[PDB]
Amino acid sequence: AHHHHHHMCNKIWNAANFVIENTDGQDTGVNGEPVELSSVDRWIISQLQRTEQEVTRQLDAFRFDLAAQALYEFIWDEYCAWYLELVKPVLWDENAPIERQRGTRRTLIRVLETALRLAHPFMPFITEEIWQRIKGQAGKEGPTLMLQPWPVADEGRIDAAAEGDIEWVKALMLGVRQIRGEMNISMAKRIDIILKNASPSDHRRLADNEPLLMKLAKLESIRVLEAGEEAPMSATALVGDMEVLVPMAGL
Repeated sequence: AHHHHHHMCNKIWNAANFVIENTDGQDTGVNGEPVELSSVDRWIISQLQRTEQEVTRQLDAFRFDLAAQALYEFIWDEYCAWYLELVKPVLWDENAPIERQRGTRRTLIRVLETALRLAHPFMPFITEEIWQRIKGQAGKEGPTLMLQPWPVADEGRIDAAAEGDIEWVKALMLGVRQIRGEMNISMAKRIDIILKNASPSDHRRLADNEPLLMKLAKLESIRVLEAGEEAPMSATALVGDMEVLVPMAGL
């Protein structure tokens, strides 16, 4: 979607408030020591690199319009729409391992800091405002955002495997949402899922992301169909060639 500058003010302010509320008084890994990143963290970091490249390419071609829209698609459509939801199973679980907490919070704050730096040429005052409040926790120093270094993409942090995993998680989550809307099921009700025609990558992606899926898609259970199992009558969606079944039995 095209994103207006003024709408992005609101989006950035609210994102920053969420990040601050979820990092104040907590360890953001500002010490520079090891954290534990999941493929969700690696995905958003990889997307950030690609965005740095495209914004810079467009600025180099004097296309402020295209540079802003590439940035805004990252901030609005990836970071806000998805990453800020996908971190919730860690941020809101008191028993999340401390290294995962550190990795999640570091990632949240470093990506925000970089997004602010990239947006400064378009929206200097709001970005400066927020930056001054988060720079300490992001591990950045300097008096003003305008004279900070321009970000340079690190090809070593591009991670196509993580990206493919999170695109699968998105498609599964959207497929379940779409079934809820169609069957007028509350977004709150826990439901059972069956997966039909699941490849080995599907299985690996499920094993890796099961706890997140259960929490965020509000699932009672999720399992692959047993070899030679008949599948009960259900609403369906597709994630590639895999089909996602919600048995009607329940609702």
